[PDB]
Amino acid sequence: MQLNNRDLKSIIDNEALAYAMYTVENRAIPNMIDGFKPVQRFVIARALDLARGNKDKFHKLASIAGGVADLGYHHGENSAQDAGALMANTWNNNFPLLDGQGNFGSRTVQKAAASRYIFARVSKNFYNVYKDTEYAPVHQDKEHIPPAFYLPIIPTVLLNGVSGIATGYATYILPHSVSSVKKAVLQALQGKKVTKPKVEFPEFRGEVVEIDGQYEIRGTYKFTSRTQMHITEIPYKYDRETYVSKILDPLENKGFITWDDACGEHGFGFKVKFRKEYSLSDNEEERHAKIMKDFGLIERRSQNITVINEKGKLQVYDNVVDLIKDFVEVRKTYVQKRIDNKIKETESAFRLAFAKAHFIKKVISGEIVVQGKTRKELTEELSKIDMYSSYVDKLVGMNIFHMTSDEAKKLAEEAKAKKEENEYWKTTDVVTEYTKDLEEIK
Amino acid sequence: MQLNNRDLKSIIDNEALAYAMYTVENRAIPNMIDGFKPVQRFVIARALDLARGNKDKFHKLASIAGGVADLGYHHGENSAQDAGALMANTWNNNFPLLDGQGNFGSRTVQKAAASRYIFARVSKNFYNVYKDTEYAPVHQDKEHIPPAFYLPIIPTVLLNGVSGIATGYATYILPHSVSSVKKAVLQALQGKKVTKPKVEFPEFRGEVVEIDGQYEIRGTYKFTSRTQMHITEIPYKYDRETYVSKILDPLENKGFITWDDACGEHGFGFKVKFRKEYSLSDNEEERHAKIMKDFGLIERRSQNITVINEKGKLQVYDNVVDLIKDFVEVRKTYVQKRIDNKIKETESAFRLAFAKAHFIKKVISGEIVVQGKTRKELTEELSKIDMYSSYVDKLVGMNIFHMTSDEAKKLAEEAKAKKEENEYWKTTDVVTEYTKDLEEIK
Amino acid sequence: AKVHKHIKANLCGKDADTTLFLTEGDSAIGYLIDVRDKELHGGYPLRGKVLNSWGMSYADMLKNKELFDICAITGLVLGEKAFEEKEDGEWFTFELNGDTIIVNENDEVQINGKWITVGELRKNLMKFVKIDSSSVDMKKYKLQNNVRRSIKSSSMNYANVAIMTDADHDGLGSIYPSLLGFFSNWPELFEQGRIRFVKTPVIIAQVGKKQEWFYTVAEYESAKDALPKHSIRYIKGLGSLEKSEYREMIQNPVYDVVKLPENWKELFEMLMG
Amino acid sequence: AKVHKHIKANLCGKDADTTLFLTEGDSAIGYLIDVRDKELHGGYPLRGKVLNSWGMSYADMLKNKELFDICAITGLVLGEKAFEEKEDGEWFTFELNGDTIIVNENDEVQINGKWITVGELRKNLMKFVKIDSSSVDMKKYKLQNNVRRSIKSSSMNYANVAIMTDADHDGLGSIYPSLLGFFSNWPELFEQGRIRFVKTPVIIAQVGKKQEWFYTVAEYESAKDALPKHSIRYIKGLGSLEKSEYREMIQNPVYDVVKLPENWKELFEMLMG
Repeated sequence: MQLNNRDLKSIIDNEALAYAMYTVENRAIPNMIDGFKPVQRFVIARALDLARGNKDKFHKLASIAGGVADLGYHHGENSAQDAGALMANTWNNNFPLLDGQGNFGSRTVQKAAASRYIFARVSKNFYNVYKDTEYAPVHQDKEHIPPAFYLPIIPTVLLNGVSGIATGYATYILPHSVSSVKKAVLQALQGKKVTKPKVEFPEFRGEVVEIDGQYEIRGTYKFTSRTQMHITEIPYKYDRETYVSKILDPLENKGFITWDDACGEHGFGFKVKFRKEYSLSDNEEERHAKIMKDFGLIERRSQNITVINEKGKLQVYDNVVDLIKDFVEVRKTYVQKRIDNKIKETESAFRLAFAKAHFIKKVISGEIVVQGKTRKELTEELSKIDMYSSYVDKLVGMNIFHMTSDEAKKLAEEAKAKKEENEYWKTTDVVTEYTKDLEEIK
Repeated sequence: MQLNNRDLKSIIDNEALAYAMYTVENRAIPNMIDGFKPVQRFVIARALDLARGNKDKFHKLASIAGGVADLGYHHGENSAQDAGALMANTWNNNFPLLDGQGNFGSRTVQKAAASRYIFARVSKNFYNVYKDTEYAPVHQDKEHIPPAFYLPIIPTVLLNGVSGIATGYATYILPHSVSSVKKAVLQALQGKKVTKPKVEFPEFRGEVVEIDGQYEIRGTYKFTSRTQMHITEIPYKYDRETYVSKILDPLENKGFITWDDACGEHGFGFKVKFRKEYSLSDNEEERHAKIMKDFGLIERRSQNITVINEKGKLQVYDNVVDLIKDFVEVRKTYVQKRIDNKIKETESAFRLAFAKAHFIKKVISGEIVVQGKTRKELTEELSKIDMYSSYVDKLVGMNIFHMTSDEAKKLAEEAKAKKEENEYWKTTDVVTEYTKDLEEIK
Repeated sequence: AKVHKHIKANLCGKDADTTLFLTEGDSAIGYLIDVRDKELHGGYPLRGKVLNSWGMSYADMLKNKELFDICAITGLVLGEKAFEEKEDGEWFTFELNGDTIIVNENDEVQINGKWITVGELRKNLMKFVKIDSSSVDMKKYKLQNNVRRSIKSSSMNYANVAIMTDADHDGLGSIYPSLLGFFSNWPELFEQGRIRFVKTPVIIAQVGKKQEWFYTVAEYESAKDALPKHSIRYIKGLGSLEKSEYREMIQNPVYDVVKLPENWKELFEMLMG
Repeated sequence: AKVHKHIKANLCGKDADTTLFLTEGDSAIGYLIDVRDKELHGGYPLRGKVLNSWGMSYADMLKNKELFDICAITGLVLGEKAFEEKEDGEWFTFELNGDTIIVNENDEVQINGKWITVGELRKNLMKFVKIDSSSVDMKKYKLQNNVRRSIKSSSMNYANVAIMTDADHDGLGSIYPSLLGFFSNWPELFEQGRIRFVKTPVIIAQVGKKQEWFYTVAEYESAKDALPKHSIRYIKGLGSLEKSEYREMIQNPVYDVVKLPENWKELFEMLMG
């Protein structure tokens, strides 16, 4: 019967600071390295071990969302479903990390089908970029199976565009083209002046420009006749329902136009007819400004780059170039880690393969007689040799066909190739191997 | 385009036969062979799915109930959670097929804890009784990964006791003791006169007697003093809350006794104090009758044995002995399927092991020279022999330590052992192989 | 008034055929926008369960939002005949694809997916056999889906109504018969051939480059043997077809054109009534 | 009146100590009924979230069923003190387990879990050092859990209340602070060392035949290295302890005896206020 004296201050400080930890473990702010919000990371981890068996197999989004609770997610299966549906489509992502089959929405209608109908899988983009997943930091919480953050080759946070609302913080990052981000990272790796990556919204046929640090997303239109216009594109943030309801429906109610729908496979499209009550200026620039004002093809968006760095701490970046520089510096450490453990693995593989080659040679020529003996005696007589020290289990665990001349030569060549790989790994630095891996992304 | 003539009669016809098919997959009536309701079969299949790696590992009940939907269940995870909670505990089940850790309730309080706290696993009872699961009938619906029904050795529907209500059909079965059910099944196997199984409720210390075909469940009471009695047991369907609120509280408000709580780890128990208002006759039999009438220690339950046969057709039985006689007849066929497939497997394994052993006998002395050759040359050179040709791929892809003398004798003895197992399986029938497996249940 | 969720075909109410689709959910109609013919493929999404209209008073038929929106989009006034049949006193019979077809001089005959007037077909020099009105089989004539029954004038702006619903239990005990119960208020549509249903495939094969469609499991089991290296994708819902498959299903549709037998007074009470 | 879910101790209101438990969920009392002392281990299940009691009147306290049931079970009347202090004019000090203890002649001292009167202890021939009242450390005296502040008479039948809840988020943002706020209507209850909290271990080892209990994760990390072939079991809730573990946690418990400081009248505004 031990009695403590914890008083009320300690119990009120533990009743709080546990809600704070709970909200920290799932925050809308994206990580700086892999660009994943916690829910997206859990969905990715789920899709990955669901795709451990068959890589190309689609899985029902319900299974992907329901498996997250085992991994460590606490906010249920609705959030995982929504994150997966938003991550699997190509209309929202410049670099989709989940491949989709089913109705994942489009620019015109942004609602995906019910999660029990649509299927998702990890795309070739993830496996192309997200390398060294083994070397990702282990989470502090032993309950969380997924690592602290995955390790993309390029800063995926800059690719698909991430938005969120947090308690006291707000993030918003515009989508950058994969080519511009890759070029900028290649420049940062070599220490050059990094060119600011050009933003390129996915499946977007319009015009994008930068004004006084504010990004202006321009849509495109064309006049077919004096009183009829064909809208060919509109800014990213509109779908058909919201755009119609918030532009044309009140303007139809006013009586200025009589619009017609023409949106099809080629994204958006609207044929507009101008009434007599509406006034159009003869000057081209003034009329163009009036159209882009009333028809809402001008939108201005600003970047609030607040991301969690590799230390779990909030960091706000003024511009994406600093983000690229910091990410390159962090990923260089993990590339160096990969270099070190790869050196270790190829050294061990070389020693073991050399041992197999020597075993085969001695067996075939005249030296080792397995033709009548006891297994323990054979192990002790081939283990007293210094070379076959800690590989006796693998060395004696060879197969019958290895004794034949062809496989003997094959294993000798394999040992030589392992030596070559060991020398290459030993004689390379972070820059060369990061550059080599920064060449398969498309 | 093609235009059909489906009419409206077929519209309403297909509206039915699908809702009816929807209910058929969800009939509450337990299958005769395995005793599993449809929801219980999915929970058991999921628990077996989670238990391939570690058989003794305890998995969360929420995790168990969240995976049934992928297996084919359509009625959500709440039903699976409830079925697992009722399956894992021991107070409700004479022979519980799920081993549970946590709070799965007791006779006093029958409510289990939340499914996210309590863990569940398939108990050693399941593996001792539920055999030949790989041989179970594949479901007609290809979406149903769990089989049509499992294959328990003894009629678990009579082991645990089942109650259920369907659309126009009802089942109610009394939990019969494990040992009596095993004895009855063995008597059915040998074709002898089958005893009526003894009903023995789990965690019950009271009295059960069958009168006019109805089972009277009687509690046990001892008089501590003239006005004080110590009830030692109460009928099964009472738990402490409902028992008190339905018997003790109303009549306490009516003012004949002042009862007190005496429930302990030893099941139920209530010490009663009689007031002057309550009237006790001096006759022992009349006092006994009035006590077991007002205090409700007597209760009558009638069995309505409706079960689902191996043909999936709903059936009704007059008495349990007929159920056992049909169950043994159905199970004999599946034991025969096991017999035949075992003959085939044993024959193939004997031939493979004999060839593998003969490889050593040829290699060691002077016959087969693997010491220098081409792999395909060796395969062709040994495939000409009829006994070697059939299993050449496994025969050659075989480890090095196998040419040692000890492994030579080991392979020879293994081949002889497989031959003895083969002639044993060839010289056994359903009766012997079912009586032998009907000896591990405890 | 204007309806927000009214993806609308250009040839709506212009004396030309339309195929207004009533697709469940605003999600699965996302393909329709990119797959429409932009001339005759209107659509209207519906999420939820339409209230039973059988024995249901007309006062809150329009108070109910979805049902009133349907009469708004289709252009129908409840309690009034949707159509207006033109009188005639001549009948013909002819063979089409080996099947005898009974038609009227004022009827419309669909050939190769296009409706052609009987008067215009008679100028094509193909054989017509004239029979007496008393010799016309009314039951067969009313069961012909390639024949339209003497249309003079139509108050609707959409010619047809094609229902698009899920294949699993989310459609079985759902919108599928309730919508027919609502549409029964104008019995002329069903016997004219107007009300249809787009048969969603339930199982799809993936042999080679193209693909095979199995509308119910029986055909899949029967033709499984002739399928070289075939793959299964259980389409238990509309949001399980990719864009191309939905395009093929919309542009080359298969209709279960429902019709009212004389017992339709009864099956609407036996169920859902 | 009689409360249904009031598994009750035999010595309730008989001038003997009790340990009425307040456990979340009706399931967790399933263990208590089978593990009670049957003399002093009353219980009352409570499921849910007790409403914020710091913004509503005393009169409508009884309107809530659970709060009124707690009041009736424990016997306290809202607005009146739960005890009656007996006046004193003597003070003494002594050393217990290497710790200085300040006590009064009419107080109660607990030794090995049993409370003994100071008058009886003075007759046991153990060194008592008398000090003046002006020299008594009031804060240290009020922060002692082995001293009971001179109870004379009590209308309160269940001597102690042992709050017992879950450890996960259903225990953190949960009943525990709300029950504390309700009990805060009685300042004397806490300073008397009566309102308590049972500490359910978060991680339980499985070394050998016995087990090791870790009330914090940090303790588990610090003592992990000294753990031979230990198995880890996260107890994230009450309904995760087997019957034997509950029996040990009940009969040999560790109490988080909550004391209220002078700053309590602010922390209840900052949290749940």
